[PDB]
Amino acid sequence: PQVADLKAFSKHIYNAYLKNFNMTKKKARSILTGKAPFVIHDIETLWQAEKGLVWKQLVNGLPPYKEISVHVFYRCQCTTVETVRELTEFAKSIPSFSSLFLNDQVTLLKYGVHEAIFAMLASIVNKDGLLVANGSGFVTREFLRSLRKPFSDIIEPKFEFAVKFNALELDDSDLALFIAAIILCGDRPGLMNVPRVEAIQDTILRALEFHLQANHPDAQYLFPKLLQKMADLRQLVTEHAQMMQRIKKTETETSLHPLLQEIYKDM
Ligand SMILES: O=C(O)CCCCCOc1ccccc1CN(C(=O)c1ccc(-c2ccccc2)cc1)C1CC1
Ligand SMILES: CCCCCCCO[C@@H]1O[C@H](CO)[C@@H](O)[C@H](O)[C@H]1O
Ligand SMILES: CCCCCCCO[C@@H]1O[C@H](CO)[C@@H](O)[C@H](O)[C@H]1O
Repeated sequence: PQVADLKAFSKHIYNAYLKNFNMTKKKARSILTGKAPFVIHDIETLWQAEKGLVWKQLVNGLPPYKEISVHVFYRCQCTTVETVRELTEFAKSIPSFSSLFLNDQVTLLKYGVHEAIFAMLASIVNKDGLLVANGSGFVTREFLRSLRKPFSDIIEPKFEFAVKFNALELDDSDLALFIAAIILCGDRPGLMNVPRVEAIQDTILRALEFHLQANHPDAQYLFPKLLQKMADLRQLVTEHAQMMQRIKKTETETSLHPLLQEIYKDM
């Protein structure tokens, strides 16, 4: 009965995921393996791509131009905000989330979206770079390394996490549950109805446990491995937030999007 009810639960969350995210891991890995994106690996190809690739965010809508490293940061920032939007619609497509009072919904999103973003980011990452512009471009890890501090520093740790997370070989059906577990997290500060969020979280984690038994029958220790990845993401986001505070302090000409400011306001 428990195993049965949780199967239906997991399907409803997978459907919310397919409905709301712009790219699946299945799509992204098929592009990344060739089963072609324009490669951005230096200033000239960055320029050609801004001339020749279709970006969700028209380049004129980015903040005013400053320099190459900041331009790259602005595109990272636009994508981050776009993914907050998708995560919000994903969360709202989950009935037990939509039943929480709107203020707790905000609290969960505030402290959860970056963790979820960096987990999902892995889907479009390999050891050599990552997909951009809805898969029509590929930016190399080496080029991102070449940007000036503090912008190269805030990027490289995400690759390190991603290459390790991708070795677990989750598919989209696993990720939908994993992400749901990250957002529906009863530990976040200032939650109003904690026992309710704890109850939902535990349901998701039991559903995820059974899902991996069925979907990855020969993978050992995969559930506890993923719990530890949830702990790892928390530390990745702590470090991210600290790097953002230094960018705010030392790079005063760099615009920071007000929604992300609201997230960092008191972490
Ligand atoms: O959190 C904030 O306050 C926003 C600030 C985040 C800053 C750190 O963003 C990073 C870091 C590591 C890996 C990926 C991202 C950003 N990102 C992206 O999808 C992304 C988008 C565009 C590019 C790009 C690079 C060169 C040329 C053209 C485009 C690269 C990456 C994932 C959403 C998270
Ligand atoms: C059900 C809709 C009506 C909700 C009204 C309650 C709003 O409370 C506010 O929730 C915010 C988190 O979202 C906190 O940042 C604020 O400190 C808090 O004051
Ligand atoms: C769009 C979903 C993600 C939203 C993330 C941003 C949340 O910001 C918070 O909004 C609250 C009022 O709602 C304020 O009380 C807090 O001061 C502020 O930190």
